[PDB]
Amino acid sequence: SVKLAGNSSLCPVSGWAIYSKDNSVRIGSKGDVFVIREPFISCSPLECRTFFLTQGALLNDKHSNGTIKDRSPYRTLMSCPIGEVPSPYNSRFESVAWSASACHDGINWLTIGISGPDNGAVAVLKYNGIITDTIKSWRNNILRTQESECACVNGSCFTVMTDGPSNGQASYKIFRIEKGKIVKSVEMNAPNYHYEECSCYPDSSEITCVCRDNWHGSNRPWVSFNQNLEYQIGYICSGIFGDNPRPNDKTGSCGPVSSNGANGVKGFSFKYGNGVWIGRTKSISSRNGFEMIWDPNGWTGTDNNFSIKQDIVGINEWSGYSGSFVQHPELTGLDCIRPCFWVELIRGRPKENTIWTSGSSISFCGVNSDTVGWSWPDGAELPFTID
Amino acid sequence: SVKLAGNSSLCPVSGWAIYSKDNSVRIGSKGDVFVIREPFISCSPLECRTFFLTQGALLNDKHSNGTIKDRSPYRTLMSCPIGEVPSPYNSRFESVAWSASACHDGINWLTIGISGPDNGAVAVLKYNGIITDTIKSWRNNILRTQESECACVNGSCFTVMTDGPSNGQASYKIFRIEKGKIVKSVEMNAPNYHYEECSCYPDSSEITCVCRDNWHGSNRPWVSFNQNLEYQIGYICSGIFGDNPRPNDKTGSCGPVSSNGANGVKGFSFKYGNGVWIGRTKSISSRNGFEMIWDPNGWTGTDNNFSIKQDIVGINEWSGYSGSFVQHPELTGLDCIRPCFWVELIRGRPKENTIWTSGSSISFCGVNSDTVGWSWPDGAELPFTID
Amino acid sequence: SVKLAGNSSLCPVSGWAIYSKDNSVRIGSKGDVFVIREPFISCSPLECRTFFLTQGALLNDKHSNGTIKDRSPYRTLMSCPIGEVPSPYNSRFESVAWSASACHDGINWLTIGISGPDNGAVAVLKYNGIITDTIKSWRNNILRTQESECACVNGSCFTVMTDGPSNGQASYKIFRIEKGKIVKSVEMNAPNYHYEECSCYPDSSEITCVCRDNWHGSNRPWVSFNQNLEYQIGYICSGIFGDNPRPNDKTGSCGPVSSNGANGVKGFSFKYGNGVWIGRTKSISSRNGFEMIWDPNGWTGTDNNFSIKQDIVGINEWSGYSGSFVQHPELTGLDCIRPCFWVELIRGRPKENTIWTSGSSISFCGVNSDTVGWSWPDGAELPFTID
Amino acid sequence: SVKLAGNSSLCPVSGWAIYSKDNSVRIGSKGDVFVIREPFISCSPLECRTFFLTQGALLNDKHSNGTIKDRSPYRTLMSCPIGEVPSPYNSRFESVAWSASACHDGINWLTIGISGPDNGAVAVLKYNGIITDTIKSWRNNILRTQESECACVNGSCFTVMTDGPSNGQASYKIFRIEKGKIVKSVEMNAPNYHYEECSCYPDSSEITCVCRDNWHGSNRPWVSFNQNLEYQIGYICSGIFGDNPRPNDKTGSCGPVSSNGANGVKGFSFKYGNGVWIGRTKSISSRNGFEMIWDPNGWTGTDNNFSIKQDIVGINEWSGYSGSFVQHPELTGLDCIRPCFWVELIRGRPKENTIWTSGSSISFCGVNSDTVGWSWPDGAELPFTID
Ligand SMILES: *[C@@H]1O[C@H](CO)[C@@H](O[C@@H]2O[C@H](CO)[C@@H](O[C@@H]3O[C@H](CO)[C@@H](O)[C@H](O[C@H]4O[C@H](CO)[C@@H](O)[C@H](O)[C@@H]4O)[C@@H]3O)[C@H](O)[C@H]2NC(C)=O)[C@H](O)[C@H]1NC(C)=O
Ligand SMILES: *[C@@H]1O[C@H](CO)[C@@H](O[C@@H]2O[C@H](CO)[C@@H](O[C@@H]3O[C@H](CO)[C@@H](O)[C@H](O[C@H]4O[C@H](CO)[C@@H](O)[C@H](O)[C@@H]4O)[C@@H]3O)[C@H](O)[C@H]2NC(C)=O)[C@H](O)[C@H]1NC(C)=O
Ligand SMILES: *[C@@H]1O[C@H](CO)[C@@H](O[C@@H]2O[C@H](CO)[C@@H](O[C@@H]3O[C@H](CO)[C@@H](O)[C@H](O)[C@@H]3O)[C@H](O)[C@H]2NC(C)=O)[C@H](O)[C@H]1NC(C)=O
Ligand SMILES: *[C@@H]1O[C@H](CO)[C@@H](O[C@@H]2O[C@H](CO)[C@@H](O[C@@H]3O[C@H](CO)[C@@H](O)[C@H](O)[C@@H]3O)[C@H](O)[C@H]2NC(C)=O)[C@H](O)[C@H]1NC(C)=O
Ligand SMILES: *[C@@H]1O[C@H](CO)[C@@H](O[C@@H]2O[C@H](CO)[C@@H](O)[C@H](O)[C@H]2NC(C)=O)[C@H](O)[C@H]1NC(C)=O
Ligand SMILES: *[C@@H]1O[C@H](CO)[C@@H](O[C@@H]2O[C@H](CO)[C@@H](O)[C@H](O)[C@H]2NC(C)=O)[C@H](O)[C@H]1NC(C)=O
Ligand SMILES: *[C@@H]1O[C@H](CO)[C@@H](O[C@@H]2O[C@H](CO)[C@@H](O)[C@H](O)[C@H]2NC(C)=O)[C@H](O)[C@H]1NC(C)=O
Ligand SMILES: *[C@@H]1O[C@H](CO)[C@@H](O[C@@H]2O[C@H](CO)[C@@H](O)[C@H](O)[C@H]2NC(C)=O)[C@H](O)[C@H]1NC(C)=O
Ligand SMILES: CCC(CC)O[C@@H]1C=C(P(=O)(O)OC)C[C@H](N)[C@H]1NC(C)=O
Ligand SMILES: CCC(CC)O[C@@H]1C=C(P(=O)(O)OC)C[C@H](N)[C@H]1NC(C)=O
Ligand SMILES: CCC(CC)O[C@@H]1C=C(P(=O)(O)OC)C[C@H](N)[C@H]1NC(C)=O
Ligand SMILES: CCC(CC)O[C@@H]1C=C(P(=O)(O)OC)C[C@H](N)[C@H]1NC(C)=O
Ligand SMILES: *[C@@H]1O[C@H](CO)[C@@H](O)[C@H](O)[C@H]1NC(C)=O
Ligand SMILES: *[C@@H]1O[C@H](CO)[C@@H](O)[C@H](O)[C@H]1NC(C)=O
Ligand SMILES: *[C@@H]1O[C@H](CO)[C@@H](O)[C@H](O)[C@H]1NC(C)=O
Ligand SMILES: *[C@@H]1O[C@H](CO)[C@@H](O)[C@H](O)[C@H]1NC(C)=O
Ligand SMILES: [Ca+2]
Ligand SMILES: [Ca+2]
Ligand SMILES: [Ca+2]
Ligand SMILES: [Ca+2]
Ligand SMILES: [Ca+2]
Ligand SMILES: [Ca+2]
Ligand SMILES: [Ca+2]
Ligand SMILES: [Ca+2]
Repeated sequence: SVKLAGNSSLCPVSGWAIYSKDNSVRIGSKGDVFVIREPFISCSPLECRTFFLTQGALLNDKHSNGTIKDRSPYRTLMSCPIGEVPSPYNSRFESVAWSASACHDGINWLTIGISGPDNGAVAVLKYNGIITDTIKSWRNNILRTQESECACVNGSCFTVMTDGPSNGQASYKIFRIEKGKIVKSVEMNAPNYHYEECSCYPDSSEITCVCRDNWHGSNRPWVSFNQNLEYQIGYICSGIFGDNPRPNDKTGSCGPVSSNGANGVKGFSFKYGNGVWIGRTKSISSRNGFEMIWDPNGWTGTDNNFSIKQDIVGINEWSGYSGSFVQHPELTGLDCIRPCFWVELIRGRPKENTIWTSGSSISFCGVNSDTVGWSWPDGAELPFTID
Repeated sequence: SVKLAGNSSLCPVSGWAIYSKDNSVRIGSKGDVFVIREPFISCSPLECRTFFLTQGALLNDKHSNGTIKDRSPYRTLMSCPIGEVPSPYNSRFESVAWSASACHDGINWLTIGISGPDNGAVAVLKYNGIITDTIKSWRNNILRTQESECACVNGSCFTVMTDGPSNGQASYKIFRIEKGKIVKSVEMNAPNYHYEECSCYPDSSEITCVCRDNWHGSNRPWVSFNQNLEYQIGYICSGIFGDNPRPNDKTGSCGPVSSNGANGVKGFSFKYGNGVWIGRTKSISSRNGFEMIWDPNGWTGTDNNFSIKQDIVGINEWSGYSGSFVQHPELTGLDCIRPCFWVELIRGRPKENTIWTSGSSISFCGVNSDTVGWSWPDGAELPFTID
Repeated sequence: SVKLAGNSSLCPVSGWAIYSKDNSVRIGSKGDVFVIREPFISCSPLECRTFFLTQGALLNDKHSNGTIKDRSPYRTLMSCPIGEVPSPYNSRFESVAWSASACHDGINWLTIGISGPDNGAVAVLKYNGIITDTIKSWRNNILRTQESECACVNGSCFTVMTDGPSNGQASYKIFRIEKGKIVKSVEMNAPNYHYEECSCYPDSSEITCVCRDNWHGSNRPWVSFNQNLEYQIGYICSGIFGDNPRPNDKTGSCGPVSSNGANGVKGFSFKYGNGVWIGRTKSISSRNGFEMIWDPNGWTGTDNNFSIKQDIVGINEWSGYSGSFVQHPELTGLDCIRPCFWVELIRGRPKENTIWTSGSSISFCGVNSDTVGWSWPDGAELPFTID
Repeated sequence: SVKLAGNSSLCPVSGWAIYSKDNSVRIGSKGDVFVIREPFISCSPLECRTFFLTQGALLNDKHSNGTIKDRSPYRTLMSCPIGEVPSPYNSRFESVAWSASACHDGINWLTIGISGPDNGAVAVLKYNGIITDTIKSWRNNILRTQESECACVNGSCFTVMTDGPSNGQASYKIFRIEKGKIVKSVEMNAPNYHYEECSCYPDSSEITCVCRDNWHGSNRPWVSFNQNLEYQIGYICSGIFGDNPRPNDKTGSCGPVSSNGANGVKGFSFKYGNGVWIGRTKSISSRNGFEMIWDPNGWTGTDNNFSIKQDIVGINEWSGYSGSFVQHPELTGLDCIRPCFWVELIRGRPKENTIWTSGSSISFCGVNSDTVGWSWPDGAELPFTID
């Protein structure tokens, strides 16, 4: 058992090979599958797991009623092996949580689960399943975190939390954590920026996070930092806008793009020099479809030209959240940190006539060998018996 | 593999961070979840488990009928990982039992399961799943035990059993067990005291148990003892009365408080010098709500002043049994024994219009970092289909 | 990993402590539990398992129809941890079989599964899940075996198979097996004897089997032998008759007792010198109830006096097959081979108005500490929804 | 952990002993069992697993509708232990796939899963669950592979893929793979031959594959090759025609037998010098029955004489695909590579009046001890509730 180094660069990639699909909603029409949202993937040196926030209910049961609701005392962070359906019969219990993160440092799992009231929520940190720290709301307004993996470098792991308005200026903090204990934190000095639900990854010993501006940006904000929490901030400049909703692609901005900027969806992007791999919905206005775009000057350049598009989910199918996950050389035997991603395929409310809201998932890993675009949607037939 | 020392002191704590929630009843509306009551938590050096007394039936099935009944030949002691629902598909079989205790000495699990007739019940002791001892009823009147974890120090584990009336003077014995063999027992000389369902924990090489007086006390009795079974006895003095039912808080007594003293609920408290952390229901008359109170002179003082109250379950929600569990330094890496606790959330009979009685659980661990009060109730919608 | 020695004596025992109960039929009213019969228990140096013959169907499903039928191409030998319900989600696949045995030699599991047609059935032997040998029917008339554990001594394991009439003289062979290969066999020269479904155990390096005479005996036949297959044969002499059906107890015989001698039930007994522990039904005529009787001269003496009776299942409850299993000193750390037993609690046809037949189980281990009689019956409420 | 040698010869065998039966369809009438087709078996040095292509749905649920369809984005390659039903609660996720192969080199599992559109499908190769390579369609017409195990020799594993028409000349390639990376491939020069769904096994350091001609052959084509991919090609000469459909047995051909040659079923055969063990359906026109035939000159001789026939599934019962699998000396301790085989028992469409298509399985291993013919069919009663 050895700590992940995290000092190699992100592997450069030409396209995305399909890695998993769980078919959760299809299966849960009969089987005992949790109602879940906010799923994400994270890997140890030996395996990759799907983490998710349950609603303490199963699909096609009456207790799935009203699961559009985000925060309750019933929600729990749990995990299962990647590509398996999240069931009570195969899921590890992690934490009581309505917002979460998790990541493996090479030795043990760090889990962060936030529960409690909106006006004083508390993040519970566990290392190897034992409580190691807590941190309470500092603005008394829905303390919340990534909904995807934290990122680890040489025994220290890193995340971002937000507290404050989801429709205005809020407060954003970066944390360094070692063996589940917070050792350092800093508040980002980011007036006029908005950060939610960061997708953070390690690359050459430093952390890069691509987040969601829910206030006034249809491009994605980013924050990057070293192990000392010395940070930089910006927005992705590309006119290939990354949030949902958004406008049609046009000349972008290196600050927040106000057009269609309110509200958003969790997402991710991978930075390679001045270029970027952008994952986004296909629809500008709704959580439909998914695609990967390689824009070789899109981190810093404002044009709407790009070089590669790969289809992931068709424009007439439901998509949802997405996030980064990485596979370190300790797991793969490669000489670089492999980028992967997942997509949550959200079914039910508000778009469909059900009593419930739940998701399934798909995931892909970056390669330099041949790939293909297609559509790998959820596939369940709604409504269900319970509806 | 090394025996737990049990020689450090209980960690002082300022509040309780949420540790687990299983949502058993909500899930069992559809999933295959045991009807259970008398759950408890206990940990090895490697993991924490939920133990429970099944009724040999599943939720929402006809065999759940009449499960208000306490003792039958179908009841079994089983266990699963903490925070997972108790199912036939994830639960380990421990013993045939309608009353139980269990605890890990650092090397193997000790389980104690009592079955047989009311007039001659027998406790079957297992160490690593192999029968190692038995002990038969000595008063021929429902031999019974903790319904929570036993306590271990340097290779010896300790428990309390009762035999006799539940509504008058009974007989109470303390046992020392090594590798699942009873090596010593003493009968407590406690005229006018009543002991049921003890919550026992180790602290500085000695055992403290806080129990239920079902005869004539609305405060909780205690017994504490060393490894040689040299004991002391008393009642918690605080006017913050700990049992349910009880009177409104007023001046307490260091002997049994007769007002509303008959009947009771299993509970716990943690002694720190002259102070006590009291877990109790919020209602004085019914098993509703739950709260933690820090009363810095409440072990020996009779006033009803306290310093800290932390809400756990709201006053309008069902609660039930509660108990201590500990995490030893061998599990945590700390230099003290960490106090935790669980609460059983009882659903169904007698208070609700069902054919069945079952519970879910929540648990918390003591910390000195920030925490918050809230309500984490059961959340199932009764009655069920079967009712 | 070391071979079981099997050279110590059977531990002497004063009574029987309850060890497991699975509640299979009760649970299977809702859960996904196999229709099974012919269950048995067997242990390795690390764990004990329940083996059983499925009918390739679940309880409360239409495919449970007609499971009174003994032999089909759907029946499989499977196993699960002792006291858990036999489900597709927790059961290991062992062999395709409508008659079986299994036992652990200290290194790996031997399983013997007989399938094929009545006129040419083939026993498939597996060691560690790999086919190691076969043996085909030699009388072309339902080759069949123990339905309980084989017995192992110093790397060799032993069983008995029968081929021929179940209502007349048949042929009975003893086998020595090493690493799943038959190394020696002998045909028992037993004119006028009938052997079915032997319960065999090791004791002081030699094997003792107590079996079922289905032709003309209401006492039980026995065969004993050393590792070279040098055997002796007899019947239990006690007037405490061991088979079901049987007459009322009276003066017995050291040969087959013809009164009520046709038909029978699988059972067991443990020999201690001239004495015997007899497990039997409570009813003389039907598979109802169960009890343990210690008769200190019953192996060789024909009187109907006995010293100890312990109740196991009440006379108004359904019982069924029973069998021996042992726990070797390699598992327990004792200096003797511990006797245990199981009882199959058969529900459904022919006695009850269902489409199906299935069982649950209970088990006990012998001790010298205090025990108690009670009734631990199946407890399911028949008929079921499917009926 | 050591690479399989693969250098011993195939064990000569006189008959087939039954190894497994899962009863998947019978069980899935109630239990949570995947709709599957294209199952196969493959073994490591420690265990044997059943691999299968799920339809992302469970039996007796509405999402099983339309599962006659071969390729969709919901199909996944998963695996479970041999003889267990494929459930979400016991199955390991392997790959997103509508055509597959897998095999263990002695160190880790290689899985090959093909997904994407018909005009540009991509095979994703994983080694120990990590993507290690991809290969894209080279004829843009349903890139596809074995549906049974690949074959490994001294750290290299070997498979065959096809791209092009299923009813005319297509393109066939052989691949050598090391640690999940393609290191060599060659296109077979096989004008007028047709290769689909190869069953490939190792024998004396070389690979023999027996496949399906779906274009114009009712005998089976074969390809054999060394580690350098130097190959030979032919058709099985025996007048005991191996495909389904086929004509009645008559004089065969060493090239494709045109009579009833169009269409086909996946199958296998084992070469021993000039002789062959042929597994085939009993019906010439439909997927019914199964039998093993030993034809001692059938690899190169055109007569329809044979020496041994062993029944496996009766002529009036449904069969389906079949394939080889092997057990290497590293698993068995033998001095030769043991041949086994599986049979898929297909239920539902097109032959039966259901909304769905799924299968169960049986498997057998070759021995030289006594065996017997019988019928071990699927046994489910169709239609189901959902139909
Ligand atoms: C859970 O357990 C409860 C309690 O047993 C059970 O409710 C009971 O159901 C039974 C059957 O419906 C009821 O018993 C009947 O009561 C009526 C009077 O209300 C009697 O007339 C009936 O007797 C007649 O019918 C019998 C059968 O034909 C004859 O044997 C008899 O001589 C009479 O002709 C019968 O006793 C009982 O009233 C209820 N009790 C309640 C609701 O309190 C409940 O159904 C169980 N639920 C499940 C899911 O298992
Ligand atoms: C499995 O899949 C099959 C195939 O889809 C499915 O069977 C089909 O069910 C549908 C719904 O019952 C049927 O479609 C209907 O067909 C009738 C004629 O027979 C039409 O009149 C119907 O159209 C009217 O109703 C619609 C809804 O109100 C309107 O949109 C429409 O304009 C019309 O007013 C409708 O098309 C179809 O006939 C069957 N096909 C069969 C049986 O072959 C089956 O139910 C599925 N089963 C499960 C369990 O999923
Ligand atoms: C990865 O993290 C490890 C921590 O496990 C880093 O190693 C540590 O580096 C620090 C800073 O130089 C060392 O601190 C030193 O402490 C000693 C006394 O204990 C003092 O004499 C020195 O002046 C200094 O302050 C620490 O010893 C060292 N520990 C170990 C176990 O190596 C490591 O440098 C990090 N690697 C990278 C590439 O960032
Ligand atoms: C338990 O079984 C073991 C087998 O693993 C027994 O040990 C074996 O005993 C036999 C018989 O005496 C020995 O056979 C000898 O073979 C050698 C040549 O290999 C020959 O020179 C001798 O004349 C004799 O025939 C065998 O060596 C021996 N093997 C081992 C590994 O010990 C053991 O005796 C059994 N124990 C009991 C208590 O029954
Ligand atoms: C990335 O981190 C690794 C692991 O610490 C570094 O490799 C070690 O470097 C030191 C000093 O050169 C050696 O003593 C160790 O033996 C190396 N370990 C291994 C496993 O190779 C490596 O230098 C770093 N890579 C960079 C900066 O590119
Ligand atoms: C608690 O028990 C521990 C463990 O036995 C004691 O530590 C051991 O005691 C002596 C030192 O006094 C040494 O021989 C051992 O090496 C110690 N073991 C370890 C693991 O440190 C310890 O002294 C006791 N604690 C207190 C507070 O008295
Ligand atoms: C039962 O078998 C055991 C295990 O083989 C015997 O114990 C061994 O005996 C030999 C010869 O005396 C010693 O060399 C070994 O060291 C012993 N092993 C152990 C683990 O003690 C034992 O003698 C036999 N018991 C009898 C006959 O009562
Ligand atoms: C099959 O391969 C095995 C394993 O590599 C060969 O055995 C090895 O080869 C030589 C002996 O000729 C030794 O260097 C190794 O120690 C052998 N290993 C083992 C485990 O025995 C073997 O020669 C080959 N078999 C045949 C039939 O050619
Ligand atoms: C803007 C980010 C936060 C602010 C509280 O809100 C999130 C949005 C979503 P969304 O998918 O956009 O809602 C439809 C669902 C998430 N659980 C919710 N986070 C929590 C903690 O409530
Ligand atoms: C007072 C202590 C004992 C005396 C026998 O009784 C207990 C009380 C309850 P309670 O939750 O208070 O009942 C509603 C449930 C328990 N299983 C029951 N223990 C057994 C062994 O029967
Ligand atoms: C006499 C022993 C044999 C002769 C074939 O028969 C057994 C009897 C019973 P029983 O419980 O008595 O039937 C109600 C069920 C068993 N499976 C059956 N063994 C097989 C292989 O068929
Ligand atoms: C001829 C070989 C291929 C050509 C595409 O077709 C296969 C045939 C069948 P079959 O069982 O014969 O259909 C009833 C089921 C298979 N999944 C299907 N392979 C895929 C990849 O589609
Ligand atoms: C869903 O919840 C609402 C609010 O409690 C309730 O009134 C309604 O009946 C529920 N609907 C279903 C279908 O369960
Ligand atoms: C702990 O137990 C051992 C017996 O194994 C004994 O020797 C030792 O003195 C005990 N230690 C303490 C601190 O009581
Ligand atoms: C049971 O099986 C018989 C014989 O096939 C059949 O005719 C009958 O309808 C079945 N009954 C039920 C309740 O499934
Ligand atoms: C097996 O592979 C190794 C490469 O690791 C090679 O050195 C060796 O010569 C090969 N052995 C045979 C028998 O082909
Ligand atoms: Ca936005
Ligand atoms: Ca650009
Ligand atoms: Ca009281
Ligand atoms: Ca006070
Ligand atoms: Ca008889
Ligand atoms: Ca006698
Ligand atoms: Ca053909
Ligand atoms: Ca021939």
